[PDB]
Amino acid sequence: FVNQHLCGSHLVEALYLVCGERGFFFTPKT
Amino acid sequence: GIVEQCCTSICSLYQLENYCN
Repeated sequence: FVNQHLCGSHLVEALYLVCGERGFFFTPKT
Repeated sequence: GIVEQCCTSICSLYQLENYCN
């Protein structure tokens, strides 16, 4: 069934979208 | 944090938004 989890590169892309001009901090597990 | 909340579990928009700068 469709997956709602946001992981890895998909998670940092989500932050890129939602944060917009505010930016963000992130730490990859990889 | 964000991986447990949004990758292991499922998170909502304002949970995500709270991680922004």
